[PDB]
Amino acid sequence: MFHTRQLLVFAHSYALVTLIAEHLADGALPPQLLFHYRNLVAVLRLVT
Amino acid sequence: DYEETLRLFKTTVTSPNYPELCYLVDVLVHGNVDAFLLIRTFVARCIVNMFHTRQLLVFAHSYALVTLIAEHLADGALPPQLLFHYRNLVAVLRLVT
Repeated sequence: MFHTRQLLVFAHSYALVTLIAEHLADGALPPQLLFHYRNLVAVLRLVT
Repeated sequence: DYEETLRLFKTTVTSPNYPELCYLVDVLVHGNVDAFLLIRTFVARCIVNMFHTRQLLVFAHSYALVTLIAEHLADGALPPQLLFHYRNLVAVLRLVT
């Protein structure tokens, strides 16, 4: 979906974003797509 | 100007996916030069693989490994970009002192 529609998917839920950041980080995704979810987590920590 | 190396240092150190193998190799080398030299090629392969598939430096958590990589891993088999990040780390250590 990032390559065809140009959007990061599963963003609508906290659980999918957090699980993608945590468990899809040992490979699996290209680094940029991973970094987007890690950045969403970092935004939440920043707000804290 | 060492702020790009320090941005990569920040991302590496604060990243939650930092590989567990680095702590093991850190405790297994514990500052020995000859231990690092015996593990040398393994270390370079880990650095390249984690820079390209993750996006973070490797062994940057520990002073000993950073210094050993800066000094002994400067022949080659490590691309000059990674090597210069490690050089800039030791140069920041030298600047502060």
